[PDB]
Amino acid sequence: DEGMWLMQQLGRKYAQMKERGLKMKEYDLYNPNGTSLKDAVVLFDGGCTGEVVSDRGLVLTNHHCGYDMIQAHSTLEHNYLENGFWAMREADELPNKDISVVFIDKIEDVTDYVKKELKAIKDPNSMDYLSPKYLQKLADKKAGKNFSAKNPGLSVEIKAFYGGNLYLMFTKKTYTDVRLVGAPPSSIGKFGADTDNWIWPRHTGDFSIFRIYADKNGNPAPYSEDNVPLKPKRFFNISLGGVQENDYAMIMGFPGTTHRYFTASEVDEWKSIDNDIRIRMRDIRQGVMLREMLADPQIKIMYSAKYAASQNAYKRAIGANWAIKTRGLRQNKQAMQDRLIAWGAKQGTPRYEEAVHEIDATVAKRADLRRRYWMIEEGIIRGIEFARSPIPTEDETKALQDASARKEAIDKIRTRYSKFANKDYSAEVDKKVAVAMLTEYLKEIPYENLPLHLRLVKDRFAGDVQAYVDDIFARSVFGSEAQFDAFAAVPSVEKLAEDPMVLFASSVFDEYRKLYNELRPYDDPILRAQRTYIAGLLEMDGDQDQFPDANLTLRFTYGQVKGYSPRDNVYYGHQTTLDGVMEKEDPDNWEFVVDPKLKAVYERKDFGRYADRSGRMPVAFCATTHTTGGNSGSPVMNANGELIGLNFDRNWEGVGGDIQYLADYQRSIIVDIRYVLLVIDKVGGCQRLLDEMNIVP
Amino acid sequence: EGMWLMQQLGRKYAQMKERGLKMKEYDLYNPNGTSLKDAVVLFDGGCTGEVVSDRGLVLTNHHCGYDMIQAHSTLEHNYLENGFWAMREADELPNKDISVVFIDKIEDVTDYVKKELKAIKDPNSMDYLSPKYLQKLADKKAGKNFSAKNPGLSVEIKAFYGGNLYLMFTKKTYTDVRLVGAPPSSIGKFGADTDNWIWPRHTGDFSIFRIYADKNGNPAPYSEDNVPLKPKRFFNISLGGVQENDYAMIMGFPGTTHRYFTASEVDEWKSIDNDIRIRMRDIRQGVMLREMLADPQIKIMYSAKYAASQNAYKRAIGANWAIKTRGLRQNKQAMQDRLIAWGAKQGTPRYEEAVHEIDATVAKRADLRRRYWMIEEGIIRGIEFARSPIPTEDETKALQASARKEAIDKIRTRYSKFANKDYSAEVDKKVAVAMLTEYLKEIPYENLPLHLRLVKDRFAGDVQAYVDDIFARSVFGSEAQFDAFAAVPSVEKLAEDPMVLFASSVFDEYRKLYNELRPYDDPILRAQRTYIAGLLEMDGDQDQFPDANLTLRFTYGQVKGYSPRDNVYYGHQTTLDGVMEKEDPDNWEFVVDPKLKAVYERKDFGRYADRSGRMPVAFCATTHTTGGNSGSPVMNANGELIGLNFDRNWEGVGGDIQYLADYQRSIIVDIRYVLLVIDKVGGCQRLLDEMNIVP
Ligand SMILES: O=C(COc1ccc(F)cc1)N1CCCC1
Ligand SMILES: O=C(COc1ccc(F)cc1)N1CCCC1
Ligand SMILES: O=C(COc1ccc(F)cc1)N1CCCC1
Ligand SMILES: [Cl-]
Ligand SMILES: [Cl-]
Ligand SMILES: [Cl-]
Repeated sequence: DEGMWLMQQLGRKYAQMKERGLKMKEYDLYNPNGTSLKDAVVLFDGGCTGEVVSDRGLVLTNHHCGYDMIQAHSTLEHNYLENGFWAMREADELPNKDISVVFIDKIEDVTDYVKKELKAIKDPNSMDYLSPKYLQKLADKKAGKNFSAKNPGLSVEIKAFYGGNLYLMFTKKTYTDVRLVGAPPSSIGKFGADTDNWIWPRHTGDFSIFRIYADKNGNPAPYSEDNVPLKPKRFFNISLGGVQENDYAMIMGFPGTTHRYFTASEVDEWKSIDNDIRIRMRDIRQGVMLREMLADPQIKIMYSAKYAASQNAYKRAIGANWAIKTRGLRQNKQAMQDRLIAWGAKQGTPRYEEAVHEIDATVAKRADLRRRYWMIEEGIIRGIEFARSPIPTEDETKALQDASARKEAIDKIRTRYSKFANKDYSAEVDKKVAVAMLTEYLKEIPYENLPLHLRLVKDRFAGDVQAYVDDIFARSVFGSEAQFDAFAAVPSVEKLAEDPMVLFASSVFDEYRKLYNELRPYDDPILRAQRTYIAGLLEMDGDQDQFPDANLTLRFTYGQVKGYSPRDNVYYGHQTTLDGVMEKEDPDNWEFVVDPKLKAVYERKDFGRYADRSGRMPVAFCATTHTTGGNSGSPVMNANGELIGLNFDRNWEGVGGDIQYLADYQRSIIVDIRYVLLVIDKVGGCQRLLDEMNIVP
Repeated sequence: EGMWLMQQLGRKYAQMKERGLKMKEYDLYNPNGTSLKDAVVLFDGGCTGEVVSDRGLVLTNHHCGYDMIQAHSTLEHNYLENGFWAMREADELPNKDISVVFIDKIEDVTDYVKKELKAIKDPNSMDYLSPKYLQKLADKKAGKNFSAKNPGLSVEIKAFYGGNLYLMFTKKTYTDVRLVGAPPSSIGKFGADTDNWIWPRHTGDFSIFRIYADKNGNPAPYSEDNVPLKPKRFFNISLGGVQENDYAMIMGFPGTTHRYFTASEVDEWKSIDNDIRIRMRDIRQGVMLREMLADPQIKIMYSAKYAASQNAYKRAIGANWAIKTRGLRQNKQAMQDRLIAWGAKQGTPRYEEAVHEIDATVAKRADLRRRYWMIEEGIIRGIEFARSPIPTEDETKALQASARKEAIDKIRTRYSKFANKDYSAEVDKKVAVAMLTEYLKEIPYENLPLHLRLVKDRFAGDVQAYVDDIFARSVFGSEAQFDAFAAVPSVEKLAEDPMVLFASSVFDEYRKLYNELRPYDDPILRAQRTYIAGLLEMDGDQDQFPDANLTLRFTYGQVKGYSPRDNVYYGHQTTLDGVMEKEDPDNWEFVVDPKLKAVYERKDFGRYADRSGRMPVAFCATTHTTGGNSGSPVMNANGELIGLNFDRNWEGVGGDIQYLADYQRSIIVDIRYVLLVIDKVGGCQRLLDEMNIVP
C-alpha cells in the first residue's frame, strides 16, 4: 500500500510528499538529467544500502552490513569486532577483498523498446520477458558495441517491473576498493543481538563506516596502494536538528522482494504450507536444540549459531502468520482481485478473471507437492545435520573400483567428513534432533511419498524411529571418527553403497530434487497470468497508489516518525534513548553488555550537541516508511533531505508488510544520526570523520 | 503514597479534596456515626470485601472466594471451571469456617496503654507488642462482660508506629457468609499465573457472597433460619466509569509493610532473603520445568508445586529490581542521617544509638540468617523428601502391647501423604541433587546438618550417590520398601534409615538456627520504637504512615498508567479486546469463555461499555496497596464503587519499603466489567436489581 516507489514516480508523488512535509525541490532529490541526492545512495556489497556522507567518499551503512569486513580484519591482538575500529588517518583505513559499492548513475524507461523486441515472439508462452540473459542481450544492444570498454567502471542492466509490464535500464558505476574506516564495538553495533532482532523499542547503534577509493580521476579501480579517496558528485549533509513525533521522513534504498500482487489463494498457501510447516518444524528442531544447549555448556557453544540462524526465519514466519490472522491480508487480496474482475466484466474483457483463475488453479494443483517439498526441506534438508553428510561422487566411486587415484578419493571423502563432523557437530544432539524431526515427518508424509530409505522405519525397524537413527550411526562409516578411519584403511565401494547414512542422505536429496523438478513447471503459468493480472490493476486504478514489487532496485519511500500500539493498553513511542540501553544492561549476558566508555558518557551526560532539547540522548527512532530486506543501511532523510538516521531493521508486526503494508503496526527501525555521531566522537574519538562531514545545526 | 489510619482522615481531608474528593469527611469516616467505612469488611481473615446491597450482598476477589468455590465444586457441578450463579437466595451455598469482620468503632488508646505499660519494671519487656498483653488491656477497658452485653461485638488493641500509638477496634463478626455468584475460572483467573503481578491485566477477579444473620441482624453461626443481613451502609455502584487522572480511593486491610527499615535492613533483605530465595527457587523450578516438559504426567503432578514456588520467586525479583534501580537503600540512609543530624542538634543521642543498635544486630545475625534462608529455601521447601515421615516418640515406644499395628498405621498414613498421587521419587531425586549441590557449595562442613556430612565423608563428594543411597535403602524410598518394613518393623531399622536421618538432621538444623536467630528480633523492635518516635517528633505524623498491620486503612490516588521502561507506556485502562488478543485455546490459562467471546463479537455491552463503545475490563491507580488489599472497594470522588482491587504490578512490590510514584500501581477490576459478567455471563439479574446502580 504505502510503497516502494520507482525514481520515475517522484514527479507524480511530489505534491503529496510536499503536503506531508517535504520541503526540498523535486530535482534536488531526483533528477534524471543531473546531480541529485539519489547520487549519494549506494548498493553496499550487493545486499545492503549505504550513503556517501562527505566530499572524500566516506560511506555509512549498518554494522551488520559491514560485519564480515570488521570480522575479516579482526585478530586476537586487534579484535575490531569486539572493541570497534577507528582509523586515525586515511592511510590506516583497511582494504577489503570482494567488496563493492554500486552507484545508480542513470535510470531509463525502456518499456517500448523491450516490448517491441519481445514482439519477435517464436512462442507466446516464452519466459524471455523475465530472463536476465535475454534482458542483458537487450541492454548490450541498446548501450552499444563494447560499452564497458569505452566507459570503464560503468555497466548497463534491464529489469522487469510490474510482472513484465514496465522495464527500466540502469547505468551503474561500481567501485571495488571500499575501505573500512570505523566501526563501534559489537556491544553497540549489535546491542540487542538476536533477542532484539525484529524488536521495537530498539537500542542498537547499528552502523559502520567505509570509504570509497578510486584512481586519480575518480574512476573505479580495483585495490591499489596508489588509489585516492573518491570525490563524489553528491553527499548527504548530516542534520543535528533531530526528530519529533509526526516529522516527515523519507528513505532511498534497495528493497529486495515483496509480494504485493499475491492472489488470496497465494496468501492461503503462504500461510498453510510455507509458514505453518516452517513454524512447526523449526519449533521441534529448536526445542530439542535448546534443551541440549541448556544441559551442556559445551553443546551451547557448539550449537548457538545454528540455533540463532534457525530462529531468524522462524520469527519472521510467526510475525507473517500474525498479520494473515489479524490484519485481513487474505481478505484484502480477495477484494483487490474481485474489484478487477468486476471491472473487466463491465469492460467486456474476460482475460483478467481468466488470469486470476489460472493462478488459483495452479496453486490448488501444486498443493500436495509443495507441502511435501516444505516438509522435507524444513524437516530433513535443514532439520537434520546428517542429511548433509558425505555422499561419494560418481568419479569418487569410479576411483575406488586400481590406481593411486584411490588415495585421492579417500582424501576428498575425508575432507567432507571432517567438515560435516566438525568442532561444532554433536552426533548425540543430531540423533535427538533427527528422532523428533523424523517422527513428525513420518506422521505427515505417507509411506508411498517417503524418501526410499525412510521406508525402512516401518519395514525393517517396526516403526521405531530411535532404532532406525541409532542403526544409521552404529553402522555408518560417518557415524564416528573411528568408523571413518576403519573404512579409510580398507575402503570398498560396496561398503559405501550399502552405508545407512549414505543411503539416507542420497535418498532424502533424491526426493528433495524430484519434488523441486515436479514443482518448477507450476511457476511459469503463475508468472504469465501475473503479467495480465498486474496490467489490469494498473489500467484500472493507475500506476499511482500501487507500487511495483521490490526487485533489488533503487526505490524511495516516505512517511512520518511515529510510534504505534502493539496491543491493548500498550504504546511504543517514536524514539528510544541511551537511558534504555542502561536499563537493558546485563553484564553476564553477552548480548546486553554495555561499553564502558558509553556507560561513562551517559553518567557524565557528555552528549555535546547530539542530545535532544530535553537533554536526553537519542538512540533510535521508528517511522511509517515502507521498507524490507535490502533496505539495511538506507539513508533516512529530513523534509530538507538532510541525514537523520540509518534504517537497520523493521518490527515483527510489520513483516506481513511485504504483502500488505500495515499502517498501524509496520515501522522501519532507524538508528538516530545523533547517536552515530555521538559514538564516533565520544567512543571512537575519531574527530577527523566528524570534520570531513558537512554537519548542519 | 500512604496507608492511613481512619483517625488521620481529618489531617488528610484538605489534600484529598484538592486531589478531587467531593464527598463530606464524615460520610467517608465518622468516628461516632454511620459512614462508608461501615460497608467495608475483612473477608475470611486475609482479604477485603464490601457490602453492595441492603440485603448483605458482598463483593470480593475470585481468588479470595476461591476455596469456597472449590469446596462446593464436584465432577457433576464444577463451579470452579463453570462459574456459579444462585438463581434464588435459598440456592446460595453456606461455607464452613468463613467470616466477615466489620470495624464497628476505632479509638486511640495510646495514653491508656502507655500508662498500663509504666507498671512493667523490666525496661526490655516485649509486652508492649504482645497480643496476649494487649488483649488483657482491651478486655479491662471494654468490661468484664462486653461480648455478652454486646452480642456479635469483640475488642482488640494493636500497636502502631513500632509501639508509639495504640488503637482499640470494636469488631462485629458474621460467620454465616454464603456463596452467591462467581464467574468461571477462565474469567476469574484469566491470566492464571502468567499474568500474576502483571499490568496490563485482563482478569475479571471477582466473586459474590452474602452475609446472613439472625432475625435482628445479629451475628449467628450457620442456621437454615438465618435471614440476609440488612446493613447500616452499602456501596452504590457507579456506571460513570473512569478517566485518566480521576481521583480514586481505597479502604482495606493491608497486611505488612517495612517503611521504617534501616539501610542495613534493606541490604540484608536484598543480599540474604531475596538473593537466596531467587537463587534456590530458580534451581528448583529449572529442574521441575525440565521434568514437566518431558513427561505430561509429571506436568500434571507438579503444576501446582511449581506455581506455588514461582509466586514468592516473582515477588523477590520485583523487590530486588526496586532495590537496584529505585535507590531504596540510599533513601533509608538519607532518612536515618537526617534524624541523626536533628538529634545531634537537639542534644538527644538516643536516635543515633537506636539506628546503631539495629545496624549492629543486622551485622551480628548475618551468617546465621544466611544459613537459615539457605536451609529453608534449599532443603525445607526445596526437597520433598525433607518432609518425609519421622517416627514420633509414641511410635518408637510401640515398636520397642499389640499397638505395634497402630504405630505402623500412623507411619503408613504419613508415608501415603508424602508419597502421594503427585509425588515422583525420580523428580525429587533430580531436584535434591541440584539443590544439595548448591547448598553444599554455600554451607561449610562445620555448619552442615549432621547427615549431609556423609556427602564428603562416606560418598567422596558424590551428591548423586548420596541421594540414590537414601532412596535405595530407605523404608520410605518406595512402596515395596515400606511394605517390607511394615511386615517386620524394628526401631533399629528406623533409627538408621537414611531418609529418616536426613529429614531429622535438616529439621534439627532448621530449628537450631530459628532458635539462635529469634533473640535478635527484640533489640531491633525496641530500637525501632525509639527510631520511629524520633522520625514522628522530627517530621510529624503527617507524611509518614504507620506500617500496615492487618488493620483498616485508606489510601487515595489517581487512575493513571505508567512507563515501565524507555519508550513504552502502559495506559490506565484495559478492554475486552485485550482478553480476545490473549486468547489461546490450547493454553488452559488463556482460554476464553464462549459466552463472553459471543458478547464481545455481538457488542452486547448494554449500559456497561464506555463512550467509545469499547468494553472496559480493568484499570490501574496510584493508590498505595499491599497483600491484604485483595477485594478492596475502589471509590470515585463521590464514594461510589468503580472497581475492586485484586493485584499490584511487580514493579511496585518494593513499595512495601518505599512507595514508587512512577511505577507502583494497584490493579483493579472495573465494576462495569463485573456487572457485564453477572448480567451476560451469569444471567443473574436479581443481583443487579438488588444493587443501587447510579447512572
Ligand atoms: O502513468 C503511467 C506510467 O507510469 C510510469 C511510467 C514510467 C515509470 F518509470 C514509472 C511510472 N501511465 C498512465 C497511462 C499508461 C502509462
Ligand atoms: O508476540 C508474538 C510473537 O512475538 C515475536 C514474533 C517475532 C519476533 F521476531 C519477535 C517477537 N505473537 C503474539 C501473537 C502471535 C505472535
Ligand atoms: O522484567 C523483569 C521481571 O519481570 C517480572 C517479575 C515478576 C513478575 F511477577 C512478573 C514479571 N525484570 C527486568 C529487570 C529485572 C526484573
Ligand atoms: Cl480479453
Ligand atoms: Cl494496520
Ligand atoms: Cl452493618
